[PDB]
Amino acid sequence: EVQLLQSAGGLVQPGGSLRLSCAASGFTVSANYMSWVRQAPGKGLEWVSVIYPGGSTFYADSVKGRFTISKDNSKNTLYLQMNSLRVEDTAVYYCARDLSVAGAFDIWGQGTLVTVSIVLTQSPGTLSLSPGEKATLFCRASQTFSSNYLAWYQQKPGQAPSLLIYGGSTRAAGIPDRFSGSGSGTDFTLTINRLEPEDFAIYYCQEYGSSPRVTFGQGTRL
Amino acid sequence: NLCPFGEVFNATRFASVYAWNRKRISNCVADYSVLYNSASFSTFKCYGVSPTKLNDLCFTNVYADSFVIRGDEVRQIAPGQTGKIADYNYKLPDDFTGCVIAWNSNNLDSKVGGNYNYLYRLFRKSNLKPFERDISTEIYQAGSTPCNGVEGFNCYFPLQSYGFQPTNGVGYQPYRVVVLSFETVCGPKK
Ligand SMILES: *[C@@H]1O[C@H](CO)[C@@H](O)[C@H](O)[C@H]1NC(C)=O
Repeated sequence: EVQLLQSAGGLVQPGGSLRLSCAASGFTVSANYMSWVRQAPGKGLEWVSVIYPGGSTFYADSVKGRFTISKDNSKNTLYLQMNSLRVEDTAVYYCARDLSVAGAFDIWGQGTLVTVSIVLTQSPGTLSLSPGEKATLFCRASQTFSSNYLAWYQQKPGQAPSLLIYGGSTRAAGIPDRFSGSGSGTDFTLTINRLEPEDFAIYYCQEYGSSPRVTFGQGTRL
Repeated sequence: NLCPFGEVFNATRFASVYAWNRKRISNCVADYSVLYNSASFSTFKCYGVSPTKLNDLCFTNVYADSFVIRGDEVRQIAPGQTGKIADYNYKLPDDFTGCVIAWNSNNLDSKVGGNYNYLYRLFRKSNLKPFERDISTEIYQAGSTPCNGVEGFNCYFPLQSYGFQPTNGVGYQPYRVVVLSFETVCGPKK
């Protein structure tokens, strides 16, 4: 069973430096992709880095030069070197394996907390319902695409997100038949036939159309 | 014998990016004023050799390469840049005594239902040397569980197919790209 582990927790003053690690079992780091997604407190997920096989690398223009990413085939881990910090960097860091079109971020880590000292939108908001009724979600895109670059994610409180739908209604193995998706044009919709007691969670939309950049929506709760 | 560049640029269909083809322009005279004055051209950034004296200069031989790529990725063909289309599918050296030509092509290459004929490689263990082509389609593996040739977990098909459809066309519109490289050809011959 593939699983990731991270050890990065700590407290640092502004201008400090602390490093991150991610152990990988069942898949080689050198061959597969890598990605660090950052989630600010009370904010949506934001992209930080991607590593293709080979020395190619790209960063987010919001944080450029202050972050360095490297891989290590000896220990089967990748490091996120961090020499400079600021006051707004306080967030939780997630490292995950990427697969571009053929699946997107199939397995995630566990999340580590660090403290200092195109656009997508989702309409429904709360959408509170009892288990009996049916729920449908709406998130639209300002620029149209072929809908093969979309993904749906769910995030139960106190844990890490997991994949639900990738590549335009193509579900994942082990996902129940309850979840389904259908989207065309500018408006993209996910529907849930029945609401189980455990299904109460927070859902996010994703777009990986841009090759080096992925944009995450604000997300909807249930 | 006018050089057949005007017959190879002005053609019906081209090959995919991963299976790009080359042509050897033989001994012939070539006037590139038709290349410069053509309005249909969109991007004509010419590196290395000076633009105006291109017809004046003479070289041993000229090679013409071409393919079809997405509109947003036309920039990465330029030398000294990296990405999913330049690192793996078609790599170009740091400095080459030639330059590339790109012009939009949507009606002749996209259909409302989408086109599946064009493919681009996504997975590879290492980058390519300049001017290196690789056609072989072997089941790419994560490396932990050996793949005997059965698709599934940790075993994926390296090739993936672009989807071209009438859309916003900012980056998803198909763009045709032709690459000219200079190594017995002279234009004017006054
Ligand atoms: C290419 O074909 C078009 C077809 O309309 C023609 O008008 C043009 O002269 C040809 N040559 C060039 C360089 O465009």
